[PDB]
Amino acid sequence: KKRIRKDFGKRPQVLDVPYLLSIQLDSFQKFIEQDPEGQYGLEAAFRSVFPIQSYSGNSELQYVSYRLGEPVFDVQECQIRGVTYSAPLRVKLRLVIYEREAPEGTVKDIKEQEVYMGEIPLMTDNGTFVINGTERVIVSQLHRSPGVFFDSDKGKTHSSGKVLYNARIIPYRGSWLDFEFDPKDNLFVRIDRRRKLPATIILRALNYTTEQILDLFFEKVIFEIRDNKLQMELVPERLRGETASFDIEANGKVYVEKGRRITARHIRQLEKDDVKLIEVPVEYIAGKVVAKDYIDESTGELICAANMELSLDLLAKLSQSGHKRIETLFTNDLDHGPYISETLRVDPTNDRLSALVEIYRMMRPGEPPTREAAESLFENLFFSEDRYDLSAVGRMKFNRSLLREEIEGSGILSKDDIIDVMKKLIDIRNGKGEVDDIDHLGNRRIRSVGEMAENQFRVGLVRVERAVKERLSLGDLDTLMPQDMINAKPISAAVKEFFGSSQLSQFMVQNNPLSEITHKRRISALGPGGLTRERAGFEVRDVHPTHYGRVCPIETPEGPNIGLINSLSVYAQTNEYGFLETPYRKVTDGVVTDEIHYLSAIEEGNYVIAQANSNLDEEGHFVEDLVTCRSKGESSLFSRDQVDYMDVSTQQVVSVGASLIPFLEHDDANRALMGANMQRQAVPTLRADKPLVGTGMERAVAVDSGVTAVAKRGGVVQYVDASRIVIKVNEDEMYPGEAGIDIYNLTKYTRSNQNTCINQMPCVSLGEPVERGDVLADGPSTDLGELALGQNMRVAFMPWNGYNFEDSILVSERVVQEDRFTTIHIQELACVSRDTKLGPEEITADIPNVGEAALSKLDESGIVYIGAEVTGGDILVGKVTPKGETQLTPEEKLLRAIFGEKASDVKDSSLRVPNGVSGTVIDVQVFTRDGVEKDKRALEIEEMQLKQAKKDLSEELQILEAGLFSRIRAVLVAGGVEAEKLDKLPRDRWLELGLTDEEKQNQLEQLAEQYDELKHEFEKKLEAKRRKITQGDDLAPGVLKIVKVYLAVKRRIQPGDKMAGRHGNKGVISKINPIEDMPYDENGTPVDIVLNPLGVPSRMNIGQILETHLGMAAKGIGDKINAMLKQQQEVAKLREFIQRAYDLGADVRQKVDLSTFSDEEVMRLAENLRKGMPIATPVFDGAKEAEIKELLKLGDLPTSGQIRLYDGRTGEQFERPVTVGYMYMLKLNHLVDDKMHARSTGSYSLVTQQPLGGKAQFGGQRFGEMEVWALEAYGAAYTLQEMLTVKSDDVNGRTKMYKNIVDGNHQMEPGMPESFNVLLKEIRSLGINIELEDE
Amino acid sequence: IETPITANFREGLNVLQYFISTHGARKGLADTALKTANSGYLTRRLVDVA
Repeated sequence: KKRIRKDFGKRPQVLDVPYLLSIQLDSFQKFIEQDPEGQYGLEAAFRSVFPIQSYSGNSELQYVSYRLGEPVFDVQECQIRGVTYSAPLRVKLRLVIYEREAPEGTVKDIKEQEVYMGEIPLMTDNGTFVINGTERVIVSQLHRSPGVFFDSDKGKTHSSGKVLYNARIIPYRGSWLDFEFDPKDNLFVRIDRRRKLPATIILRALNYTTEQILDLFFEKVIFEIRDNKLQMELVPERLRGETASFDIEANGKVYVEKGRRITARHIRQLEKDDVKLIEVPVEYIAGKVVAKDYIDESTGELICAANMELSLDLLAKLSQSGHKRIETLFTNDLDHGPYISETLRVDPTNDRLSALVEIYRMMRPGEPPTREAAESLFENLFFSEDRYDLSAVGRMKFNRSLLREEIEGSGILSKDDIIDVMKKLIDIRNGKGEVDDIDHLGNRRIRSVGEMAENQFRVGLVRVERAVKERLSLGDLDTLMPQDMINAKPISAAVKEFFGSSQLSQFMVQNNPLSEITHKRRISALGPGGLTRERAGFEVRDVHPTHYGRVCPIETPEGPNIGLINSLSVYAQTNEYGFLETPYRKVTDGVVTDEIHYLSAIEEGNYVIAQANSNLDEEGHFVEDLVTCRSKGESSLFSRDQVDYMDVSTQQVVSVGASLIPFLEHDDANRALMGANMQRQAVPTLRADKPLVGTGMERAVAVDSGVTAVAKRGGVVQYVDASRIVIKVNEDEMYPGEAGIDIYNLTKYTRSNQNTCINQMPCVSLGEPVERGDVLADGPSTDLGELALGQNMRVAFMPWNGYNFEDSILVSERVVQEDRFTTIHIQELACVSRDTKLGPEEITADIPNVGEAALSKLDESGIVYIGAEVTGGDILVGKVTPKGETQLTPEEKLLRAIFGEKASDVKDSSLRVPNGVSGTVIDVQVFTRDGVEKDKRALEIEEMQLKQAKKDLSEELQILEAGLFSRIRAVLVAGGVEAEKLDKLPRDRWLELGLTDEEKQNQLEQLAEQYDELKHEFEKKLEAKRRKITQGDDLAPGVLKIVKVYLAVKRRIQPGDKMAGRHGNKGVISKINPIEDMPYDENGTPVDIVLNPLGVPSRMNIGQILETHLGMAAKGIGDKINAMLKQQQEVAKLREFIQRAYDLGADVRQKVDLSTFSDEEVMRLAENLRKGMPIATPVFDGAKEAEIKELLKLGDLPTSGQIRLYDGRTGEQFERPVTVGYMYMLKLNHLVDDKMHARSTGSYSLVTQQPLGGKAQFGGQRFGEMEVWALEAYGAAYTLQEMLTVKSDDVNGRTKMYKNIVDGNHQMEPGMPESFNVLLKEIRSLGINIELEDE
Repeated sequence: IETPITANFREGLNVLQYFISTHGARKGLADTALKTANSGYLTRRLVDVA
C-alpha cells in the first residue's frame, strides 16, 4: 500500500535547495585556488603584471602557479582571541636574466620558489572574512554591463531637449565615453564626463583619415557615368521616408513619379523586379557628400576634396573628367541624417597629432604635453588594461550588443568596437530600431565576491608594477627576485582599504544563523565611485519583470535604504560568467522530467515556460490541456504540447528569508518586507522551539551553513561533552582502544558582531553509530536539524485596554517567571595601556583610591578572575597611569626619592562597569609582551594551568589504576586465591606474583602491558600541555598588552523590547500585565501574547490570521497524524484512545483509519510526512480557503475558527467568539542603542563646552534646530533660553545652577552664555565688531 | 498594465500577481527612506525666511 505525503498544496519538490554558500564558496574558490592549481581570479591578473619588460635589461618574469602558504590560526581563535588572521601570498617565479651592459659573464636562471607579496585574508569554511577583529563580509554588486547602451536622453533637463538620443559607456576604472547630439544635429563626445568635444576627435587619434571616417557611419552609393548621363545603384530599402525628386523608372516602367512621396509599397515593388539601376539627375547628387578625393585624370587638378558638399559646379567637372565610380554618402531628411558629415567641420583637429595633444590637455591641464606623453595617455584611456579593463566578461556582453557571432575576446576595447556602436546610435536617432532594455538581467550583471576581491587587487598591482621597473636596475646580478624588486606595501594599502573603509562592505550580521546566510547571499547596487550613488535610484530600486525566480523583489532592508540592496533568491545562483541562470525542469510533451537545467536570462525569452501553481499527480501526466502559462513578461494560455519548460517550484521566486514565511501569498509586499527583516533581526533564545508551520527550508539553512556541526567520517561515539565531541573512528580493528581520534570543538560562549552568543549543544548520546551527514550538535537557535528562531505561545487577538494601540504587545507575567525569552548578550570592553610621559603604564592590582570589594575579585595582576559576580562599579581591568610633576605635591615628592619611585607616582585609572548594566565575567583576555617582561600576569595563570594539568593526571591514573587492578584481582584469585594476603603488599608488587601455567596467565600479562602502555601515554600527554603553555606568545595590534573583558547580562523580557512574527506585524511590548487581568479560556491556559486586530484593516496582512487558525486547529489537521498515530505506538495506554477518538473526529476516507490499519500499517503511514511534523505549507502554492476549513472539523475543538472565551477581569461570557491559537512570534535582538542613556553631569569638550560621552559617561542627546523651533513656537522663553545656555554651552551657568538647586532656592538668572562670548570674540578679531547695548 | 489580477489575499495568490503588485510597493517605502534621515530639510527652507 502506497499513498501521498498529504500536505497543504500539491507541489512535489524534486530537487531540494542546493548549497546556499554557492555564492561565496564557488566564487572565492575559483578566485584563489589554494589547493588546486592556478587559474582564473588572481591568476587571470598575474599574467598582466608579472610579465614585465623593462628595456636596458631584458628581464622577463614568467609566471607558474600560485599556492597559498600557511594560515595564522583556525576559525575560533578569530573571535575568542585578538587574532587578525592574515595569510601571506607567495607565488612561484622563474625569471631569466639577459644582461645588456658591460661584459660580466652573468648568465643563469636562479629559481626563487616562494615570494611574499601582499597579505590578502581568506574565506572561512562558511563564507566570511576576518581582517581587524570582527567578522567582515563582502556583498556582491550589480550595475550596468561594461559596454555600450542606448537610453533616451540626459543633460537636457533644464532646457527643452526634444528629439535627442545618446549612448553611454560605464566602465569600472578609467574615463567615461559618451555620445550625445545637440539641436544642431551634431554629434559630440564626453571623456570622463567633462566638456563636450567633436565625436570625431577620438577617431583621428586611431589613425583614421577624413575619407575613412565617412565610410564608418554611412553607406556608399556608387554612381556610374556612361552615355554622358548619371546613373545610380538603386536600393528600395534606402528609399524609405523620402520624396520622389525625380522619375524613378526602370525597363520602361515608371514606378514612382516626381511629386508623390515614396511609401512602403513602392519599396517592395522594386525588390520584386530586382531594380538595381536607374537614372538620376545632377541636383539629386548635389545634396550628397563626397567620401574620398577625386581629381581630374586629364589635367591633374583637384575638383573637390573630402567631406565637402557636392554642387552643380563640382559635379559638372566630375562628369567631364572621366571617372566611372563615384563613391559618395547617402543622406536624406529622415532615416539618414547627415550627423557625422557636420561633425568633421566642427572639429579643430585635422589629423592624429593634433588629436593626441588636444586630448592630453583636456585630461591633465597643466604641464605641456610631449611626443611620448600625449600618446601614452590616450592609449591608457580605452586601449590598456592597466588603466582601463572591462574584465573578461565585459567583452561577452559587449558582443551581444552589436549582434556579434562569437562572445570571446580581449578585455580592452579596439578601434573597431567604438565605431560599430556609433553606427547603431545613428540608426535610432534616424528612426529605424528602438531602445535597449537596461533593467533586463541581460545587461545588469552580478559581481561575485571573487571578482570583487580581484577588483581591489588589480589596482594594487598597477601601483607596485611601477616600482619593479626601477628597482630592477638596483639589483646587482641575478638576485633581484626576493625583496630586491617587488614591494608588498602599495598592494596592502589598496586591498585593506576595501575591507573596512569601503561602503560596499559592512559588519556581518551574526545575530542569527538565518541572518548570516542572508548576508552572504546578498546583492548590492552601491559600489565604487564608478557607478551610481545614493541620490538616484528610481530605475534600479524598482524590480523589473525579467527578474523572475532569480531575485526576491521584496528582500530589501527596512530603514535608510529601500530597494538599494535586495538579497539574492533561493534556487538562483551566479553561474560562470555573471549571467544568473535559474533552474528550470525540462518537460517534454505531457511528461515532466525530474532533470534540471540552468537557462540564461536571454535564453528564457526563446522558450515558453509553464508555472508551478499547476496541478500534477506525479511526473508523467498533465491535469488539463489548457493551463495558465507565462512567457517573458506576458500571459497566455498554452497547451501541454506547446510547453517546453516549467518552473521548479514556488520557492525560487523568493529568497530564503521569504521562503520561511508560511503565508506570504496572503501578505502584501509592503508588510512582507519587514516580515523578512524580523527574521534578519532574530536573537538566539534559550527555549528554542520550531514553528507550528514549516515550509522546508529551516533544515537546509542549518546544515549547509556553518551552523550545525557535521561529522567527517562515520564511526562510533564513545564520549559526549559540552565543549568537545570525540569520535573514535575504527580505522583499524574494532576495539574500544584509541585509533582514529578526531576531536570536534564546539563554540560555547564567544562574542559575535551583534553582541550575541552562538552555542552548539550536542545531541548524540552515549554509543550511537553516526553516519556521514548526521548532526552532532545544535546551533544558536536550532532544535535538532531544523531552524527555530522564536517560540510558540497562546495568542488571542483582542483590543485589551489602550495598551495595544498602534504597534504594542501585551504578555502575561509568566513570561518573566520563566526564561523562555531570556537571551544572552555579550559586550566587549577593551582596555589599552599606552606610553605615558613618565613611562610605560603597568597592569597590576595595585590601584589606590578604591575599596576592598574592588580588588577582591581582582587577582594579583589587576585582571578579574573568570566567573565573578561583578556589578556597576566593580573593576574589570587593572590598568594604571602615571600623573605628572604638575599633579605632584611637595609632600609626595619627598617620599618619592626615599621610599622608592614606585610609591606615589601613579594614580587611579582602571576600567569599571558602565552605569546601569550588571552581569558576570565569562571570558578574560590574556596578553604579555616579551619586551615588557613576563610579570606575575603570565606567571600566575601559567602556574595555575600547571597545577590543573598535573591534577588531571593524578585523577586519570587513579581511575586507570583502580580500573585495571580491580580486574587483575579477580583473575589472580582464580586458581591462586590470596584474599587476606593480596590486600597487604603494595599495589606495585601485584605484578611480580606469577600464576600456574595456563591461558589465564596470559590475561594477567596483557593487563600488565596495557597498564604501562596507557600510563606512558598519559604521562607524555601532560608533557605536551607543559609545552604550549610555556612556548610562544601571541600579542595584539595594540601596545603594552590588552585586557578585553567580556560582560554577559541576562536580558530578560522588559518594557521596551520589540517582537514580531513572520508576516510583518512589528510591535513593542507595552506593560507586563499579570495573569490576573488578562483573559483566559474555559480550560485554563491563559493567553500569553495579545495583539491588536486593528493591525489588519490598515496593515494588509491577512496571512498572520491564517497561521492563527492553523495553530489552534493543529491538533486535528496534519500534526494530528504525528501527535496521535505516533504516540499510540509508543504508549499502550494511548493506543486504546487514539483508535476511537480519531474516527469520531475525522471520517474522511483519505485520512488514515486507525480502526482498520494495524500497528504496522500506521507506522509506515507516519514516515511519509515525518519531516513536516508541524504540517507543511509552501510559499505561494499551499493552503486554500477550501482545504483549511475542512481540516478544522476533523480535530478538536472549536468550529469555523473562532471560539467563546471569557474575560479575565469580569469572568462572564465573552460576547461573541474570538480568533485564537498559537502564532509563531520572534523576539528581536537588543542593539547598543537600546541601552538606556542616563546623563546628568559628565565631561565636556575642549574647544567647545558641549558635553561628550564615551565609555563610562553616556552621550547626551542632541537638541537640533527642529527641536529649537518647537520651544521657539511656545510662549515659553526661559525654557529654550537655558536649553542652549545653562544646560550645555554656558560654563558659568552649569556651576551656579548646581550650587543653587542643592541649597533649595532657584538658580540665578541666565547671564552671558558661553556661545555669546565665543562668537563675540570671533568677531572682534575680524574687521567687524559686535557690542551689546542697553535700553 | 494590460494584464489585470484576479486572485486576492484570501485565496491562493500566485507568484505572478504578487510580483506585479511589487512594482507599486517599492515606491511607497522608498519615499520615507530619505525623509527619516533628515526631515528638517524642507522646514529649514521656510523657517529661516519668516
